[PDB]
Amino acid sequence: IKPTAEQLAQWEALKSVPIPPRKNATLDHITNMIMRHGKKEKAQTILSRALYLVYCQTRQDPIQALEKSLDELAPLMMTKTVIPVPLNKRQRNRIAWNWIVQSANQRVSSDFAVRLGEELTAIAKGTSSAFEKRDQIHKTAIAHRAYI
Amino acid sequence: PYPNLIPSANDKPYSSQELFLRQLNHSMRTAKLGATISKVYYPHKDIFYPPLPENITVESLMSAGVHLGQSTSLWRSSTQSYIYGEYKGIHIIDLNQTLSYLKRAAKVVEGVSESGGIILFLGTRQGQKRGLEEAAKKTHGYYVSTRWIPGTLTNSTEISGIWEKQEIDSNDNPTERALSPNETSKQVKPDLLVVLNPTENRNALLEAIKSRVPTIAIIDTDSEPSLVTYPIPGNDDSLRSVNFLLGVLARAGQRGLQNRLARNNE
Amino acid sequence: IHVVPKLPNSKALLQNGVPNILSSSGFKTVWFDYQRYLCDKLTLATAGQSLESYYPFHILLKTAGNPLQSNIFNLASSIHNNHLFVENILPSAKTEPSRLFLSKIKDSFNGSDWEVVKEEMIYRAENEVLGQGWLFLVENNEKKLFILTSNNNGTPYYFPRNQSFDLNSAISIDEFATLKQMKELIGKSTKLNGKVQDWTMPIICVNLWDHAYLHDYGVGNRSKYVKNVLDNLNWSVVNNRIFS
Amino acid sequence: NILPPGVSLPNDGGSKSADVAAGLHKQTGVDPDYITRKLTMKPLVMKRVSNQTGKGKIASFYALVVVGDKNGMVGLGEGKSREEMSKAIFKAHWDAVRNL
Amino acid sequence: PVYRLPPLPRLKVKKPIIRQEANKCLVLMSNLLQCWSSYGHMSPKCAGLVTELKSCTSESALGKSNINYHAARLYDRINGKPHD
Ligand SMILES: [Mg+2]
Repeated sequence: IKPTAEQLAQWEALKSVPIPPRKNATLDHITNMIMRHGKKEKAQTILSRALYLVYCQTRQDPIQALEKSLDELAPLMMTKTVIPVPLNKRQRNRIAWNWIVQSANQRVSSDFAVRLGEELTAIAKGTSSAFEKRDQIHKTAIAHRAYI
Repeated sequence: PYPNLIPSANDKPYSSQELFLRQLNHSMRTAKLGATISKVYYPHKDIFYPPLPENITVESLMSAGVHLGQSTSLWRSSTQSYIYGEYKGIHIIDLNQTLSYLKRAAKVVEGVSESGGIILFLGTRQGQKRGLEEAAKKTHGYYVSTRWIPGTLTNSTEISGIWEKQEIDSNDNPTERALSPNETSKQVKPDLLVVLNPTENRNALLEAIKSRVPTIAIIDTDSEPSLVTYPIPGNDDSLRSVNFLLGVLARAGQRGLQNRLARNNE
Repeated sequence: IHVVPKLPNSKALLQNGVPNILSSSGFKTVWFDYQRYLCDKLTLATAGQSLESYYPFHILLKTAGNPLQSNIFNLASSIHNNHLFVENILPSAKTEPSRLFLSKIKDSFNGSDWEVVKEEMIYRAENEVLGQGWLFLVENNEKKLFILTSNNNGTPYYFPRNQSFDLNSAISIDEFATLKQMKELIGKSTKLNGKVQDWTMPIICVNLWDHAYLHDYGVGNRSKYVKNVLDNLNWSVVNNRIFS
Repeated sequence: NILPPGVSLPNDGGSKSADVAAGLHKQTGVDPDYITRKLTMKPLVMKRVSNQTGKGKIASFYALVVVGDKNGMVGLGEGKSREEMSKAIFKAHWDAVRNL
Repeated sequence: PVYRLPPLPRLKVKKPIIRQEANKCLVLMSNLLQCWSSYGHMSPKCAGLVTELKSCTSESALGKSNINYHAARLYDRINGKPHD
């Protein structure tokens, strides 16, 4: 087969582009962490609703705010049995999300989506107690650096 | 000459294959212009243009490095009579004795080939396959260069019995006659075994001794002369010397074969 | 040991030399004396080295890219070129130019016929080659012929060593541009040796060295010698050198 | 009949001396007739030798025989067999023929 | 002086020691910990190093001796035993 004009033009135009991503890895991982009993859609609804409150109270991109929050809160390394060990992206995200979920559960709304969204809004404005947990973990790592 | 080649059009430049053929035509005609090279050693010739046994001099054997023996620290004292002396920490082989033994072994090979016997060229060092194969092909013989299976002679039924055999005329022409299973399963034993590295082929030498197969070998300073029927004192670790001696023996075998064919064609 | 190649009809060439170009004494100078001289010098230069095992053409192809053995290259080049020259003037192995060569000259030289091309080559040799040199008619990879001249001992095969420009005197700005593009072509190659591919081959070779003509034609009148060489070539060899 | 392409049943195909001669001619080129007719064998030593092993004791039969044509050729052969003494004698005869 | 061993059943190293290269992530972590030890945690000075770690461990947290073989292969040649 000899490709015609339109086919070759399409091939060139497309090969000049990268492939779109199937899913946002971080958001999918957070959703799966919210998931229980295989109810993916419930977790997606909860996460999207919380992010929607985050936007409505901050008026900035809430996906970016969530990643700023997870990146800043999550500890880079953690002491384990006592030696420090580094943490990759997923472990850091899991620890940060657990810290987020505790403070969210401490709130008053009967709906978990509202609690989570308001907690993420507070975090995006630099107001959270999980910073203290991160500081304590980092301090312990500094104290036990000698045993690397 | 060069089928399935599509020439190019005159308007367009040469193709890669057209350039290759053009340069080949240049090479076969004009690349060799300006001088003729003389008195220069070319390794391949040692395999393809070996000298006759009577034309060998001590100078030619020394040029091939046949005289260079093993280190004086690895001396096998049973090889005392073949040694001319020691020089630069190694023993020097007496090349007149080498010439005599080599002429005798070449006569043995020529006689065996002229009688229609089976000649086996065994050499298992790294780069010896080419010379072994060429010697076997020009002597209508056989060769081994990968590995000598122990029991190849004393246990021939369990090793070499499965491979096919062939009836041939006085002129080495296939007859294509059907062989009976008993004939196919008999031992076919070499009439002459020549070993290039007898130190690493003790199994073959012992099997030849047990099976009464006369054997030739290159006996270095550290090798046992009495383990072989027709020793050849010389260097066995240099490929040039080994190929020189092997080419001499192979040319003797080829001369014997040619004499046999000439007599059968008269 | 590089040895002077044996030539067909050597006894006749000793008796008279190449007819209508050289006398016997001149042919002795150009070939029997100069080729022996060059071969002996090459043997002295390359003995005890790898290059004793290679022919002069393979020597010069090997040695073209290394500055410090240019002398060897020079000898090799001459030892090749001289023989090429001799072969196009040998009496025989009258021979006629082939149809293919005439077609290529007609196509290569913008429709010009062979004889005016001969006169143009005479002009080129008179003009650019001041003193010792070589003249060639060469074909490139495009199946196009053209006229090349080398000063002293130069080779047609490798264009870095063509030695077609005499820098002892001035150079035209176009020649400088040609030199600069040539050096860029050399430098572009990724090979450590710096080698480049050149498929040029000599169809015709003429010896402008003083050994060829000085005894038979004097200090001047070299163009007379070139004309005599070109008129009475051995066309069998020239036709064979071309590929079809 | 349904015979395979080659049968090998000498009685149904549709002793020590003979087998020794055949195998020796097959393996070394010795003449069978000379072995069967001219050579004579007498067993010299016949014994049972045992080997201990973790599972149990293993018994084998050792035979040493001498063969000769009574005209200047003599050979000694030793044979081992875990199964039977007759096979040991067969192997000893084989070896003795090989050691003539 | 030269010492010559007897004809030995074997030539083998009991415990060949291999040069495993310390993981880049571990040393970067150590450097970060020393940075926060001296300048202080979340100090402006060495914060750049943190970025490197954030990349270096992003995909994964952490990101052979043939002496016995060659010795066994070559022993018969180099042992220098007497002939036989
Ligand atoms: Mg040796």
